[PDB]
Amino acid sequence: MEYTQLGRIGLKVSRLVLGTMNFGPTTDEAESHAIMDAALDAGINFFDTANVYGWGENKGRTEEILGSWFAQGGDRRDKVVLATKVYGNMGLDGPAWPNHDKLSALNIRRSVDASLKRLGTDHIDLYQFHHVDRDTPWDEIWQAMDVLVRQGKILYVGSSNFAGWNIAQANETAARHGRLGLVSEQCLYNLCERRAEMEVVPAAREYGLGVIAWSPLHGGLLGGAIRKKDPQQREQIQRYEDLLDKHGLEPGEVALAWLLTRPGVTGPIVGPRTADQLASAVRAAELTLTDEVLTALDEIFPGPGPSPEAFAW
Amino acid sequence: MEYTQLGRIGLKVSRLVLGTMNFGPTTDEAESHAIMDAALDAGINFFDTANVYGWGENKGRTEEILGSWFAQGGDRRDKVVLATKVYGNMGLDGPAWPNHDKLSALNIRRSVDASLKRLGTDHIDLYQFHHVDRDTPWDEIWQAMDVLVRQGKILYVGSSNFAGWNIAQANETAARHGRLGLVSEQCLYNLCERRAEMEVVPAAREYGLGVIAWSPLHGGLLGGAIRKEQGRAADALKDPQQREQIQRYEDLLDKHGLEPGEVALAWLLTRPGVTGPIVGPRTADQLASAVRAAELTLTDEVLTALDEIFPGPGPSPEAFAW
Amino acid sequence: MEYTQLGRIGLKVSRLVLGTDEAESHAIMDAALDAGINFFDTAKGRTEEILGSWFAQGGDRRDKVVLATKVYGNAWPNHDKLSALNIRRSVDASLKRLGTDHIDLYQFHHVDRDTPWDEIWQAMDVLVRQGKILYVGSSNFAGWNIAQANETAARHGRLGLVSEQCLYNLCERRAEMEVVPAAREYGLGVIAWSPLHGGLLGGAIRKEQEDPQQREQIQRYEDLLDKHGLEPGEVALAWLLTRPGVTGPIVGPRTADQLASAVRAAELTLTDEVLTALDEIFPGPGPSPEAFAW
Amino acid sequence: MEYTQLGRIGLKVSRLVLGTMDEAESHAIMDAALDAGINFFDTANNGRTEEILGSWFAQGGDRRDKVVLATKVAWPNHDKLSALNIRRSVDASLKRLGTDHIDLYQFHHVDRDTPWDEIWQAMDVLVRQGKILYVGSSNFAGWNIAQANETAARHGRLGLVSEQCLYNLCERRAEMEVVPAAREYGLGVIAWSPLHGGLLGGAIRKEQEDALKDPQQREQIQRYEDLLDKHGLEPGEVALAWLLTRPGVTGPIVGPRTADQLASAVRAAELTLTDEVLTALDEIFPGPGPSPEAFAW
Amino acid sequence: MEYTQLGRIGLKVSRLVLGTMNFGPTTDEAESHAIMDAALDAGINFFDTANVYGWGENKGRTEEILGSWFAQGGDRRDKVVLATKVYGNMGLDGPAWPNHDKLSALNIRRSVDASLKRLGTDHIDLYQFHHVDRDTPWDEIWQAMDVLVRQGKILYVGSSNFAGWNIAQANETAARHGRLGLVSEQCLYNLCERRAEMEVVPAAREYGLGVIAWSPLHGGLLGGAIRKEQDALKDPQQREQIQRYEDLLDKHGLEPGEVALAWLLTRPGVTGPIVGPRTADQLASAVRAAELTLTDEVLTALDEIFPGPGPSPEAFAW
Amino acid sequence: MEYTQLGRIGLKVSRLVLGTMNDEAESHAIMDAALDAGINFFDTAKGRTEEILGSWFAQGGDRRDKVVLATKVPAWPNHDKLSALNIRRSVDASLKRLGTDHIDLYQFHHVDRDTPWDEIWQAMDVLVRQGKILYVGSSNFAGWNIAQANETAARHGRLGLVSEQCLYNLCERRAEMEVVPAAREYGLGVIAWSPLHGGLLGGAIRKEQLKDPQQREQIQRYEDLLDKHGLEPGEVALAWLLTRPGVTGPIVGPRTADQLASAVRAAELTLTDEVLTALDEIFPGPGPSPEAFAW
Repeated sequence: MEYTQLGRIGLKVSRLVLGTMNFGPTTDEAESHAIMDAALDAGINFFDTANVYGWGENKGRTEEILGSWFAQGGDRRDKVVLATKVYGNMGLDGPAWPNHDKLSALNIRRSVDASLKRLGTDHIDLYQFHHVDRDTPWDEIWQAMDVLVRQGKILYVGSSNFAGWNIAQANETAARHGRLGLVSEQCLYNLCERRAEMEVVPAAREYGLGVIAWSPLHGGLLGGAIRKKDPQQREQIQRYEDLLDKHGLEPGEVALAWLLTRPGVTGPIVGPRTADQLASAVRAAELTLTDEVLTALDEIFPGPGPSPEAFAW
Repeated sequence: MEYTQLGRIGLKVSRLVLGTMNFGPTTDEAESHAIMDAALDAGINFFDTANVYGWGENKGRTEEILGSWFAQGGDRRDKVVLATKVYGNMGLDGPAWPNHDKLSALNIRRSVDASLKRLGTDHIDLYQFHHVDRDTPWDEIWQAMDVLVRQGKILYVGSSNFAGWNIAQANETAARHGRLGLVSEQCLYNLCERRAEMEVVPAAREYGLGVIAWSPLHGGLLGGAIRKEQGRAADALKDPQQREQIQRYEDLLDKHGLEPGEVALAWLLTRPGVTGPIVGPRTADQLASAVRAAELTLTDEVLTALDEIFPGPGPSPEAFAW
Repeated sequence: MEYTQLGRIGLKVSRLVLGTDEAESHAIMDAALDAGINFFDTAKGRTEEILGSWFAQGGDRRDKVVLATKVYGNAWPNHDKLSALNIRRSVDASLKRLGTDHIDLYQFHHVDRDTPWDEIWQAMDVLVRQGKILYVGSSNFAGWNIAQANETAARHGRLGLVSEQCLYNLCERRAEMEVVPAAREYGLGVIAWSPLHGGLLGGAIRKEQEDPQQREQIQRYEDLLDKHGLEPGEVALAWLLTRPGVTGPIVGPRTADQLASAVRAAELTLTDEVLTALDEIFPGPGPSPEAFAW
Repeated sequence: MEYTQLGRIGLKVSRLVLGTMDEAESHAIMDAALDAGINFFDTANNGRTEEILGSWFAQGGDRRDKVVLATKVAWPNHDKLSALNIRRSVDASLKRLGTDHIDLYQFHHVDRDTPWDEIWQAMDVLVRQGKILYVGSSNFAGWNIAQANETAARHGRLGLVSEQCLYNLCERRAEMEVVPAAREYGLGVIAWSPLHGGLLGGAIRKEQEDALKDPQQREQIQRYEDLLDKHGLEPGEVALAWLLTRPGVTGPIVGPRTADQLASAVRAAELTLTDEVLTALDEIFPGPGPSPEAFAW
Repeated sequence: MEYTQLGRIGLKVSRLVLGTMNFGPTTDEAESHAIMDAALDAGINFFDTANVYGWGENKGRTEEILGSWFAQGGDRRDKVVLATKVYGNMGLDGPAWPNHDKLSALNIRRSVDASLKRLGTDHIDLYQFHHVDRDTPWDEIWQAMDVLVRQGKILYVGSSNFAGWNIAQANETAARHGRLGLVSEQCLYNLCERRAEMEVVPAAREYGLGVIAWSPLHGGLLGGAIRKEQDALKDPQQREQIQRYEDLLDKHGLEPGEVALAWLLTRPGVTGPIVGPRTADQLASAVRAAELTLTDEVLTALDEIFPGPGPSPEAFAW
Repeated sequence: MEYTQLGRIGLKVSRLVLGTMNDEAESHAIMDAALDAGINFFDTAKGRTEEILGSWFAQGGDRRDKVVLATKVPAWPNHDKLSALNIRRSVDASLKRLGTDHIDLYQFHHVDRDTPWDEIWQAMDVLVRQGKILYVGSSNFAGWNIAQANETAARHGRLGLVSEQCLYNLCERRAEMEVVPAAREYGLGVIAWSPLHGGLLGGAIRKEQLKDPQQREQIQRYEDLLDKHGLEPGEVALAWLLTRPGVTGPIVGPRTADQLASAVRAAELTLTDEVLTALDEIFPGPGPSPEAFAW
């Protein structure tokens, strides 16, 4: 397993982030404990979860499945860099009670409390904003986070679904008064959706943020998903699959291996449903995509490159 | 129910703010609870109380009623933006013991823990200064609030009855060292009394404060007092000059099919920078009359007619100079 | 002549501010100097060229006076108000006319809510560093504009406003709400503009030897000052000199009697009795919030 | 003529920006733009355009005093944004403009090799000598605007006041992060190439009466020209009127070289596109909205 | 009973600060409680003490007598501004074990918890430095005090026996990083010893500190010394100062201990003196001296018998 | 000639400071010899006393380049005190009398309790950045004035005061209380004015052929002790100061090559433990506050 610094900070993480999305809704508590044990022994120390994981009326179940994983002992909690999220509605799906979503100091305080409880731990290592909230200013947001830091309840703060200028505003506001700003951005990034390259990824590079990609198979589309509706992308997908057949490669492992070559990308979040899915993703980290394959991938999946070159000059 | 951000911050608050002066004094515990449950049903999520509410030897009784209300479970605490106040003398009425009123770090420490205890909750959402205190400098005041914030005892800090320059000084002072400044001002603002427009409301609008209007009926003087003539407003109607003012107001509203109470709240909702009035329902029926006042549309003829009965100074320096 | 520090700063000034054809202002300025009045204020260019013709007569004139002037406007874009663009041209045309290489107190004519304080202070600091300006003052501001302005300046070490020039007299006391308390908190001198309320306080009912509720105000005023032997224009000036935070009033005498009239007013000491009487004819609003709530 | 504040600052500009492309013709239009009330002058749609301005000022009549004058900044350090290239750039520019100060001194493009403490040193020196009042950007990313004004404000300096970006109906990707960042920081937004190089200027009816060889683009402009053929509007005016409806857009750069092109842009400033027309224009030329919703959620 | 803002801050205190150094050593616990109820009853809320008061093997005792006074209930703790101190050795007298005196953050941490436990209360209102420590820098000091502040264990920080430049340096350091600085200086200042007027009181006044004057009778020297003859100062320079003091006050029919207290109350910048009653009669004597009015004629006399130096540099150049 | 850094800063000055005399020609000759003895620190403790240095600089010979030039700032309002108005007018008048485009050490004459430090530092910062002055000093400050001034300068990044010129001699030592301790804390040089107390230390009684009630007795013990030791009164008054912690050195105003030569002999004279013990006996100090008046 390959390691790297989470951007600029002293945290050392695995280049695969174990996504726990399915633990609860699609994969059961027992086998999820098995999948997390497999990850640990394969060298993966960076686990990503979210309060809202569990879904519907079980929003929260994933944070409990990790909580009961830690409760078995074995230095499991001590070994894991535990990240979870705040922003999402923890009420019944739909228009939330005011202040029970977004990033007010109010929702941050009540969300961290609920998440620490389900997780059976006194601290989160990486507490990420699940989305930008344009109505909450950064002096408020950093007040909330800093309180959780001073009480030892969180260590680092990360972002997800931010614009590049949010990363800059956040970390300049925090640096002004002596606070560690964002250390990571969790952005949507894969071969089919590459527009985080325009501003999101260069911003995070300028300010020293880790970059972790979610939907790294783009909802499974890059996962060999023709094998038994718009024709254009169907064709993009068909040629991606033909190209990999000529080269003897699995579509799943290339989507992941390809993110692992992009500049500034710490690693994708892999969401395995079985252990064979974890295993398969671990081999993607040993895969070395040639310059022949990389070149012909960028032909089928063109990127925009940075702004303002993307759209102007 | 209309929602709005409370000034610049991430807090979303209903544009009606449930005041709680009456709970204890004029409404007993049981009915107070029933009205609060009704506010949540009507979407009001923003509750305003104060330590001194409760009167005389019974000051703090209002907070205890919200506390027993929270104790029934049901996400009552988790659902409401809880706001209360510090400044007031909680001793027997009259000249307070030194440091038992106003905004020293001493009074702030003692007031907050007694409020938290009476409210039976581990945090206040909006901790408001009840009045400007000119003897306490802002590095002391922000020291006191910042301790409360870092301990998780309070979230947001508001002012009530401040001057314009007090809001500015407070929030520049906070900003220098990275503190969230005041998030809201609670000013006396209604039709008959519009001098908050001179400097208070412009300052709060510059510094990104919500504006919460208290005494929105002017002591009931706008709630149809003269037709109910079939404390402040009592001997204020014994002004010949002034009782024609409230006369033209009640005559106008009769022509237009409108209720004097509801138009006082609805008007405040048209003023620029006003988050919403504080309503003081003593029954669920008067709550329900306030909720209708938040959905009324005040047409341009009415507002024209209102502004000429109730003249406003507008902002300084233009209000006394040019 | 009574002198005072201009608010918090080290600048000492007389408590009359000498305000506002050519040669009959030159003689009145020289005797204002003889009276000990060093605070000269241009409160549009002939007056500045006229003060400019004064300094060019040698003899310690630019070295003895505190020189104050204002920005222009009350138009073409950026030719009024307080942008860096107008500040720059306003000051450079003011230095031309005044015939001097620096202005002592450079004032804003009025509040410009569309121009941010980081812009304004940049433009003043360029002038302070080039020796073109020493001190900045405000005119017709709200109390919260003073706070915001001096707080903004102090963040980066600049000296903020040292003075606010507002409308303030017995007929109009509404600067006591917030303007003057802000000025007092931040240590600005308060300069009373129109101390006689356009001469309304200077004995106007009598000069009819030549609104019904507002002339009864002035009637009770003069009738009061008849029975106490006092001169009306002088009391209006002496009444401002007793208000806390007031540095002094702008006066522009052109005779030698009005100069002596104004000097007497700055020496006149009003008995407590008359102060009480004037208070009931011309009530004051108090500072906010107490003025309109509690 | 509609005026407005240039972002957060107290400078008032007309919503038409007078940009560029012999001197007599230039002078007359500049005199006529001033007659129409245009005060915002810029030397870009950076040689000879500057001296045509310097000799226009040389005619007196308060010309210099009436315009907000904006200009902008390969052997090493003869391009890009080192303090070295800025120092030589502005002095050359000052001499060619025949004036002792530029009102709005803009970067031509972001320089990712130059840090902002060096850029703001160089800008601040010029500020304190009085050579320069305001600073603005061209062709930045959203995240360069934030990094810039954040670094300026740490020490009291005025940040960027404007950003000149490629914005028109056909190319709307500045809406993702560029324009969002400038509204947050209070920068005027100056839309460069508001017709997309004439592509929006009735280019198909002028082909009878370069990007046109692509059928997908060709149909897009055909729908555009048909819609205004039914609505009574001139296409070159719509393209500017549309931009004037976008939040944070100060105005477009217009380069009229004749009175007839001038009355055409003034008229553009005064149109009111109906909600029907805006709705149709948005189905023809869709925008991406802001990040991250543009590509995630 | 007159009240005043403590310097520039919001805290209101009595112009008499109740000295407690006699509570325990000389006056007993039961009678120290009675003196303290009478001080409440007389309007005094400013109680001053120190961890050391008690002396010798009994250092800490005074703090305990306030604790058991607070444990009587009756809103005694809630009515009182509690001031204690840190600097003095709390262990066996003499050379202190290293860091068991002075103002390292290590000594600060251990002194506040031991004073909190003796005082029977979770917070001190005014934590004072008992003396300047030139060896501890102010980033160290304000760190330790700020920790106490943010834990809610202390409200205000004050000094005692500083120079003027120590006050300046501390309050400027605290302000850089937003912290409320010194709120009070407790200096030695009476008729015999006026040299605090040179720099201590001007600096204190510049920075908005209350000035609390300790040893206001100069160890009894101003407490009717010779008439009571029925420190040493058998030096004849001081007994003429003091003879002409007592005979002037007997020409005018006045109490020596009362004038010493009434005098300090007229000095500009002085919040008030610390009065140290041993009995409740001595408490009522001090209360009287606080509504005493000394004529502008007597003050001339005292000033030519106890000449002040005034402010530096004027005090020794021009 | 012994040198020393002026307090905390990189300026290296001679331990003797050439003070103000009172003839152009005769002042010029002292100054040229002062240069030859290695004294580089010139101060003007203003009218003719400044234009004489100016005629001196105009002779050339690297006289301005070798010299660290120091100078200072009822009256008409704002024609004394330290208002920004008066500083800009004083420095203009000084720069022109002095026939030079910069002052090295611009010093305040006296504390002014009515001008704030953000006003003063505004004025001094203007001159620094125009190259008109380099270093700021103070004279006749209290200790807390030094502390306040330099804390205010450091907030927004200015060099603070670099030196304090205080009254400090054997007879008057109350600057050891707070002013010299403050200057020592903030890294200022301490420049001693009136090192002989108006001449009282350079042999007042052995030249009788101001001050004489109580003070005569101690001046006799002084002169007697120095007779019995073979030391000169003036030279010792100056040499004593050079042993005092934080003291850069004393202002000397020699009006004759001899006096300059005597001042120089004072700077390399080494007082013994016994003389030092005896002088403190005759002229006690109060030590630092608070110990001086408390404990």
